[PDB]
Amino acid sequence: LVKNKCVNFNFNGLTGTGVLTESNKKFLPFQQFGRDIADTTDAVRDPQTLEILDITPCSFGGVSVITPGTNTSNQVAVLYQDVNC
Amino acid sequence: FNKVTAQKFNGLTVLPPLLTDEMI
Amino acid sequence: QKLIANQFNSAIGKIQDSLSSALGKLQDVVNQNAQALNTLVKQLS
Amino acid sequence: CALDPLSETKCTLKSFTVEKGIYQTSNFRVQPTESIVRFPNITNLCPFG
Amino acid sequence: QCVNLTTRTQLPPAYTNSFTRGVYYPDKVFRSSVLHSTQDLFLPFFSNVTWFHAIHVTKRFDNPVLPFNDGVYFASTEKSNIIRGWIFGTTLDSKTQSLLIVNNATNVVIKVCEFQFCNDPFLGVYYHKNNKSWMESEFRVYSSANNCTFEYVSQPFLMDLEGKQGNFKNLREFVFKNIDGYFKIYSKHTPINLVRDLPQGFSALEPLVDLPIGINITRFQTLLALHRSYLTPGDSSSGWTAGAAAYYVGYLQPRTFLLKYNENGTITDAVD
Ligand SMILES: *[C@@H]1O[C@H](CO)[C@@H](O)[C@H](O)[C@H]1NC(C)=O
Ligand SMILES: *[C@@H]1O[C@H](CO)[C@@H](O)[C@H](O)[C@H]1NC(C)=O
Ligand SMILES: *[C@@H]1O[C@H](CO)[C@@H](O)[C@H](O)[C@H]1NC(C)=O
Ligand SMILES: *[C@@H]1O[C@H](CO)[C@@H](O)[C@H](O)[C@H]1NC(C)=O
Repeated sequence: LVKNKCVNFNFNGLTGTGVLTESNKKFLPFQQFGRDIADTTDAVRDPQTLEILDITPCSFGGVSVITPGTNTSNQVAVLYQDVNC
Repeated sequence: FNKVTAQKFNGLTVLPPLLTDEMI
Repeated sequence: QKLIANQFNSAIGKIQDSLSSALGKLQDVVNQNAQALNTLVKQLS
Repeated sequence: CALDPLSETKCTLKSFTVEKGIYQTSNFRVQPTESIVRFPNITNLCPFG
Repeated sequence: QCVNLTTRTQLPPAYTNSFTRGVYYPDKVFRSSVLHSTQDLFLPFFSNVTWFHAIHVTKRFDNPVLPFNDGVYFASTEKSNIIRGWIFGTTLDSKTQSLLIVNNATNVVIKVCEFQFCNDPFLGVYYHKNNKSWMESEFRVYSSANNCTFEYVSQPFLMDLEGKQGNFKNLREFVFKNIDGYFKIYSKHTPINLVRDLPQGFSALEPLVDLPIGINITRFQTLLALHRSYLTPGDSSSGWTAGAAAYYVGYLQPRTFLLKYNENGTITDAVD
């Protein structure tokens, strides 16, 4: 069992790629998955020891290049949109 | 600000504007 | 001058008491974007 | 277009000169290198000893 | 084995009204702070529902063979645990895969087989003279069984065998559905102090276990238990007692319902 990395799991109902953060809400002992307001399955109960974990994707947005302009410089910079460093 | 009031899970990311609420 | 200065302070207090009791032009631009983002996730279903 | 971000800016814009401003070249997707499949907790073997 | 009854004066069933009843969990996922609607078999509010009595004080014993539709609603304000189990089937002549889910005093059994269901199966409780306790001795549910495949035992549940004539103290709701051959059981216990005209309270129903048999059910019938004290001679012809019970039989209709989910994740309101 590994946590806090962008991993891939198959918990009997889906194959999603993301992280597994420790949640603070306990589920009822009859459910297995969990949706949200945006209609996305982002909470799957672990059947090992009944540990509720949240799902957050690891790919958010894209990259960006900053160019100062012609006849000014030669180097650039890499900018991430919604990717934490 | 308190009178007037995830979606990014399906690739629908929200980009921040150039000027935040403090500069406005 | 004391009459218009008292009427100006009474006009500010009437706007502050009316706004504390929602707006329409600042809510339809958010509700239309919230329903459009909730429609795109429903298109995947 | 896959060596330098400065060269990635010119071919994606289809212009040999770049002015000042922001641009978008490609996306950044994190590929998972491991995969786990755990349906049960512990496979309870029936008594067969 | 079973015996036949004797004709007597009965009471006709009445028609009452429901008040926000028949709401269960439509899925096995978690929802919080979201107003989502689904298309499942629920009970329409303020609808005409049937009412059957089981109180002795006379001699009311009405257990007909009602047709099983797509989803039923069985609510019982149980006090002394009079209703034991339920049976299912199509013809009840040892021809199809009949169901037998009886809540006994030792353990709950789920045995889908080809039992010989009689015209009226019922459990008898005999009162001993030297022992001041109500014990079940007349186990008359079926005659015999030849061969079947599925057999499952549920969790043990303790029940009270003593029957009284006081007011009810608990309320039990049961929902039996059949989709794609799968059987669903929604049970939830809720205490209440009322004899009739159910309140407008809200209470969700949680499932226990799914039973994947894969058969068709078109008829159903409930089982009632009687008591044999020293006041009655002990014959099941004209002298008996049954305590006091009241069960409601409702049919679930395919209507969409809007549910409310709080931060805890339980159902709070239902909107048709
Ligand atoms: C050098 O930079 C100036 C900007 O001041 C620009 O106008 C000029 O075109 C540049 N020279 C070349 C050869 O691009
Ligand atoms: C980004 O990740 C680092 C290390 O993993 C962490 O310390 C930091 O809090 C993260 N940033 C945010 C905004 O959570
Ligand atoms: C799986 O087994 C572990 C230890 O044997 C137990 O703690 C856990 O509750 C089990 N999960 C189930 C039965 O879903
Ligand atoms: C229900 O939510 C409230 C509000 O946060 C919380 O205090 C309470 O502990 C929750 N109940 C359960 C059973 O989690």
